[PDB]
Formats: sequence, structure tokens, C-alpha cells
Amino acid sequence: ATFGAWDYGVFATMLLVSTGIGLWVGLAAAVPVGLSLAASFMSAVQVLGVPAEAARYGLKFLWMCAGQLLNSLLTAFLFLPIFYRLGLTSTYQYLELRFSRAVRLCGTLQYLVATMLYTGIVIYAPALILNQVTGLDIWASLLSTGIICTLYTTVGGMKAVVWTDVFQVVVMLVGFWVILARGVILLGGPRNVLSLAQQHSRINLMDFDPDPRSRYTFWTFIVGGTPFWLSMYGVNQAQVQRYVACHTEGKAKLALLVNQLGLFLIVASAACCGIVMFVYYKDCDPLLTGRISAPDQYMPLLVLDIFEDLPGVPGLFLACAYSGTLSTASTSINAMAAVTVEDLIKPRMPGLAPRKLVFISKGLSFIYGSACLTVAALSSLLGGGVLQGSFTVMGVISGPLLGAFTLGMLLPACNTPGVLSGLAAGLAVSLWVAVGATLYPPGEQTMGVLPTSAAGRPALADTFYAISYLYYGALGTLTTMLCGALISYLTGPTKRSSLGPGLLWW
Ligand code: NA
Ligand code: NA
Repeated sequence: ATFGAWDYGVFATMLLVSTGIGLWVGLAAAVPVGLSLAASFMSAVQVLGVPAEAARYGLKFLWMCAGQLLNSLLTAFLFLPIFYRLGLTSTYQYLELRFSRAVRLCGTLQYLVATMLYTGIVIYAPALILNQVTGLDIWASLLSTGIICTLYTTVGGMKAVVWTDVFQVVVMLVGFWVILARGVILLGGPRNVLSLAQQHSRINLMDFDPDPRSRYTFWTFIVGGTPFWLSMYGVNQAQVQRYVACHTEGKAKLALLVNQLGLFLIVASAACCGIVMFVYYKDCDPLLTGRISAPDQYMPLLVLDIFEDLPGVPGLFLACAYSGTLSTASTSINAMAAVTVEDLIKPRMPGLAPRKLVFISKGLSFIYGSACLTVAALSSLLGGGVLQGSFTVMGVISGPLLGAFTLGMLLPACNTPGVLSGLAAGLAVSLWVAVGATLYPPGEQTMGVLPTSAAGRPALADTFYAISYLYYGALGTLTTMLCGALISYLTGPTKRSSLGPGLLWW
């Protein structure tokens, strides 16, 4: 079952309309800002991953929202007050005010590399969907996705408005709910779906398994996901700039609350879609049967399976997962180019020119876009899910950056030697665990996948590399904090009297 004729027509019409809208807004109050904040992480990555994870691991996936809530509370009262009352353009200027320009450069480069890899996986996800629905080879699908993404970004100009992001979130939620409704009406009713999921053990919210090898758990979500969401929202420049651009500090807090509500809505809808998807494929699992090869192919298969008599709805869902992910990728790439120009190029060439800078920014946008496309191709060639891949790519690189920020805001004795040594230690540890886990992946029974049906190595691998992927970034943050403090107190602790008003204790 591939795209029908009307499915192609609907996808083409909506994609052309969205591309034209994005290339026309261009060439020719706390609610919207929070909704645009929410429609900056959510893309086709979540649409592909969260339902698959909820089907394979159960309803315990909802603790991702608890991790998001902890991050949102931390940002609202810990990072936002400083980043707002201080008014210092880029968040990495704080690392200059606190430690040194070396730390500022290190943090900026960390952000750039993490964003480039994350945007690569984000770009890969729509190519995966277009591969699976239209049968086009993954390489030609990636070529098409890159062409449309670079027309969005560079040759047409990014159009990111808070209002197009709101429309994206609305259509995402409505699509999840429509899939849910069709699935449940096909499967009898909500009571029967709940009974079949309770019998088959996909209702497993209260999971407090102490083992870090278990992929998903209350602990893995609160102490592994919170650093990820802090690196995504509380410290990330592209979000904190929106926080500071809001007039009055309370307005940013309200925007954060609206962002948290939107995130919870999206995650809950996707997890319900995942449980309904499992119950639909109860005795004829397509992965076991071999109809699909990876869990990332679960959701478009369900979309094309349950909308067979409604020609063109899979086309609409593909169009919305394509335009809405390419918008996020374009926004990330242009944010990367602006960060490079206004943090690393403009300071060191004072009188370069003002017309030189538009050319340089366009070049950086193209360069980052091509680099992210290469990341997408390598993500294809290495396999693996898009959700966990994005989580790992962001965590392993941005955990030490979060540790540096936390050491600056919390510990007055931290200095440039300590913070830089701790950043190095964090990157080393995160890369070690990530690469060792890639070489030796944990088994599915160890990870805790739930059973399906189709009727109808080094001794450090089994312990250290087998921990959950949500811990790769948190591990880096913790080793950054520990090494930074230990080296700061050895190399000469900064005196509080010799610190500007950037400490959290005021
Ligand atoms: Na998005
Ligand atoms: Na995403």
C-alpha cells in the first residue's frame, strides 16, 4: 500500500500552497509566542517516534512531560531571570561575563555543532516519510527534501512567523486526534481499546525501575530528560532570544507556561496514537511480519492503512509533516548563521562592511544547510530511530554546555580553568558512552520493549554502554559540573567579591 493518485494530488497541492506562502511572506499575547516556542521542537521526528515508542514500550512514555515540566519550572525561575535582567544579546555572552572569551567561543561552537546534527536528523525524518509513502528511494527522497529545504532557507528566504507556527501546531494536533478517532472507531470503542491495551500491558505509567539500562522509566525521564529540555529551552540561544524579546519578565513566564501546555498536548496526543496503533496491529505486527523494517515506519503505515477509503488524507498528513519540519529546519539553520555572524565574525572584523554581512549570512545559511543535509544522509546510512537519534545528538554535545551554565550561575568559586576542563570532561564522557553504546547496542529485553505477536563483547558493554539513551546528556552535564568544581577549587577559586551581578544568589 503506497500513495494513491488523490493522495499525490493532495500532497502536491498542500505542499505547493505552503511553499508559496513561505516564499511570499518574505520576497513580497503570551499565547502565540508560547505556541511558536512549542512549534520549534515538534517536527516529523516526534510524529514518527513518539507513537512508535508508545506502542513498543507502553504508556510510561508520558513522563517525558514530567521532565518537560521540571525544565519549564527551572527556566521560569532560574535561567530566565538572569538572561532577562542582564539583557546581553546572545546567551553565550554570559559565559564571557562569567568566565572568559574562551568559554564563550567553546559554548558557541558547542551550540553550532549540536544544532547542525539535530537539524540533520530533523531533515532526515521527512525524507523517511516520503520514502515510505511514495516508494521513492531514500536517496532521491533526501535529494528532494534538501532541495525544498534549501529553497525555504536560502534561495527563497525563511518566513518564520509566530502565526505559521500556531497553524503548524493546530494541524499537528488535529491530525493526531483524527488518526485517534479513526483508529478507535475501527477498533470498536474506547473501552475495547483500553481493555486490549491493559491485557497486552501497554498501560504502564507507574514505572520506577531503578535500572538505568531500562530505556524508559520515571527516573530516566526526570533525571535524564530534564537536562535535555534545559539545553533545548532554558539555555538554547534561539529560544532565550524569544524569552528576552518579550516585554516584562512575567510575559516570558506566561509564554513558557503556554509552551508547556502545548508540549503536553502534543506528547499526549502522540502517545495515544501510539497505543491505538499497537492495538490496531495486535496480532499482525508489521515489524515481525516484515511489512516494515524499522519502528520509524510504523506511523505512516497506520496512516495509509486506516484511511484507505478516504483518498487523500495520507497526502495531507505527509504534506503537514513535510512543511512544518522544513520550516523548523530552516529556522534552525538561519539562527545558526545569524549566531555565527553576530558572535564570531562581526566582533573580530569591526569595519568589514554592512553589505559584506548579508552575503556572509547567506553563505553561512547555505553552508549549514548542506552540512545538515550530509548529517541527514549519514543518519540514513547508520540506521536508527529519529527520536532517540535527535535526543542523543543534542544531549551528548549540549550536556556539558548546560553544566558550564549551571556552574556559572550556581557556583561562585568556578573559574575559567575549571569550567573549560569540566566541559572537556563532559564531552569526553558523553561521547564515550554514546559511541560505546553504538558499537554495542543493548538487547531489547534489557531495554524493556513490550512483546508483540504475528499470529494472524566487552564486559563494559553489558553495564556501561547499556544505560538508557536519555542519560547520555545528563551524564555529560554531571561530569562537567563535578570536574569543573574540582578543578576550579584546585586552580584557584574565584572570589565572590570579584564577580559581576551574574550569580543566581544576587
Ligand atoms: Na516544528
Ligand atoms: Na524535532
